[PDB]
Amino acid sequence: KENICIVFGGKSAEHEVSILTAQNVLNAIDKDKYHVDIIYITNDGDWRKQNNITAEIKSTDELHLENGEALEISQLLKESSSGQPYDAVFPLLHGPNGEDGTIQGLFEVLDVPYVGNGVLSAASSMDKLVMKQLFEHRGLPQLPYISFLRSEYEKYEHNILKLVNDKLNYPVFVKPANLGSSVGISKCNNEAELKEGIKEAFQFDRKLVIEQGVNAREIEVAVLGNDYPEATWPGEVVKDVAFVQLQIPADLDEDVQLTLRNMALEAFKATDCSGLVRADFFVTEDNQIYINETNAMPGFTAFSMYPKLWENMGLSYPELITKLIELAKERHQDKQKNKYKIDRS
Amino acid sequence: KENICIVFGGKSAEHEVSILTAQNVLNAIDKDKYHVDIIYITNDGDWRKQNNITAEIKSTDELHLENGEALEISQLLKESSSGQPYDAVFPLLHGPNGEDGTIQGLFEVLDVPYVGNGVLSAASSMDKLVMKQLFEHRGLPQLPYISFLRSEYEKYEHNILKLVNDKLNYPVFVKPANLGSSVGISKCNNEAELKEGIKEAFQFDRKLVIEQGVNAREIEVAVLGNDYPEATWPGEVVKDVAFVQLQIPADLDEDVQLTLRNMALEAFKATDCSGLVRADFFVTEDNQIYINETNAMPGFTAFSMYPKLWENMGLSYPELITKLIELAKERHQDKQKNKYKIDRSHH
Ligand SMILES: Nc1ncnc2c1ncn2[C@@H]1O[C@H](COP(=O)(O)OP(=O)(O)O)[C@@H](O)[C@H]1O
Ligand SMILES: Nc1ncnc2c1ncn2[C@@H]1O[C@H](COP(=O)(O)OP(=O)(O)O)[C@@H](O)[C@H]1O
Ligand SMILES: [Mg+2]
Repeated sequence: KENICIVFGGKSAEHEVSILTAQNVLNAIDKDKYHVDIIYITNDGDWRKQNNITAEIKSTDELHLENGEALEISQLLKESSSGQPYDAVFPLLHGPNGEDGTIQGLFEVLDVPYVGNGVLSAASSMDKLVMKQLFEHRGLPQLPYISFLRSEYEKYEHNILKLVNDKLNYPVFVKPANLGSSVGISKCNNEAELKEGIKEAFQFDRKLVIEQGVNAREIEVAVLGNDYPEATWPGEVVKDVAFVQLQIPADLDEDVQLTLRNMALEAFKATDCSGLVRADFFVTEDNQIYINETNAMPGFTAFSMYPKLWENMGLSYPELITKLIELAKERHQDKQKNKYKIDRS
Repeated sequence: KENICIVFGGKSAEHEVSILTAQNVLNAIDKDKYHVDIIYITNDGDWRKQNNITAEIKSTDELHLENGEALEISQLLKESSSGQPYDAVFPLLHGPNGEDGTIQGLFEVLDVPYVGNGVLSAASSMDKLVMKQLFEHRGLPQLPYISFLRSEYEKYEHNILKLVNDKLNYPVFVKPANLGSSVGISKCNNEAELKEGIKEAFQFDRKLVIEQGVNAREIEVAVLGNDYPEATWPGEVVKDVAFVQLQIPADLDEDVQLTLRNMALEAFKATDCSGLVRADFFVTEDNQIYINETNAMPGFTAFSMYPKLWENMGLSYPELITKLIELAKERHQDKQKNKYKIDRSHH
């Protein structure tokens, strides 16, 4: 029997999705094969541990949450309540406080084997600009964009707006580079607008992307692997306007589907991901494809896109979960073979 | 008065150099400005805290702590000897177990303010391939190079070897992407030597970079700041054979030295550094410039290049230290000041 720990919660108000996912994930683990502990991270940033989940979880009362063992962050986060080192820890708490990448650093320092993206790829995909430079270098098509720091806008305001207006068709989107799923995003149909959208954006962040806008369907691909990743067929959110229901496989040409699969595999490598990523694309009417973002820790509930896409290929939710754990162990072991092989030269 | 923590050691090859640097920093720090605590981390993850340093440490063996404050990592970083949170934690230690950016991660999670680069920047400057992609997008000159993963190498050996000849000129250097200033590196004068190098490196790493060897000088620039960084004049690492000794300022003509100062500033932004970076360049006898690498946590001894290049601009070692601490404060306060603003607006 193996030992697992699910870390969840977080400082965010994406807190409650984090609890739901924890629930789904716990109930899809075969307790006859896995010893599971969980750690909950409060809004205020405290860590609470509950030991040895063995029953099914029918609701949130059954989670102790804030009233677990007040846990000091320590060597012990490596130790399971069976008495044994954790074979894998599963962080289900999106892009924490500071940034994604941070908690993965905590685990690396503590030498705890964890599921998913490591530091570079989790950090790089929380940063919209770096992410875009890596996809460009990998050759992936993307909408036209411009970026700059606050300090650069403070002394080249005329130049920057000329650049926008010259290489970019309104409407454009202003996006803070370092926040996910959030604030400072504004549609700008003209320079007056643009100018205040940037002003708006810079109350929250030091770094912006300005992006040319399109009408597209949003299409998504799940990938799973370490060195030999595999990609799903794509799926989409079922709608008639780009201005919850899901279509898997997405309604698209056979070839557009292959292309998107391959792009997703290339996007995975561009960021040097481990475990998983979800690659999200914009696909226009005449099938022009643009990569929008990769997502290092995507929605992972029972009905989340990322799980449903693997269901399309006969990998059920529990098997997905087991597979992510084996990929976590594989990865931790190759690191230790290298950390050792290194030290002996 | 302000509360500071020096955290030094590691599990690393450079463990003693980390101790040496701790002594350097502890002695230049004005104990009439800062209360100072120290966290020793041995090559066993045996974190040890010692409070309130107010003495001018003579040997580097004083820094081999026999014991820590009993508490766990979390208690040791969230409170200073004085009881309030730290103004600034100064990591003088690489960050072992999957290398740099990790200990920063730790500090972010405990919400502790710290000196030097962030997660993304410390991680990027350790991945030579990602670093190189950011320098390229930014417009900086680089030596011809080819990168690939182990799996690409097992699928397509031939075609890559072909490319190496089609693009590079021997001798080439084979470099692992993710190991630090470490082995697995090699010059390779021919395809048989390249073949072995691929092999040697793949034992330590799953991703490599092959780069055109050059003949050039080793020329380094020191950068300091957050959003409004400044760069020093260059210095040269002086050696009759590349396979210690500094000339500050470097014997280079003026526009060249002007070009490198600005190139350092661009390198700092390509990787989105904070606090400091040391930009390393290759300059040919023909005054041809290529950036080799940036270094997020350069040597920081009293004799090291980075500190010395600041000395040349009139910023002494104690001031330099005081300045990295203030930068670490501004950057923490800035983050937190954005956090509250984000929380505030409810559309
Ligand atoms: N260039 C664009 N064209 C059309 N819609 C966009 C564009 N950029 C962003 N959006 C819309 O805003 C949403 C958020 O942008 P995205 O880049 O996905 O950032 P995040 O999802 O990290 O907040 C997207 O789902 C998309 O519909
Ligand atoms: N392409 C090259 N041509 C000539 N010399 C090189 C080349 N690449 C590396 N070297 C030498 O090897 C040394 C170490 O490698 P470097 O690229 O600086 O990374 P690191 O210090 O992380 O090992 C350098 O000090 C440099 O002088
Ligand atoms: Mg070097």
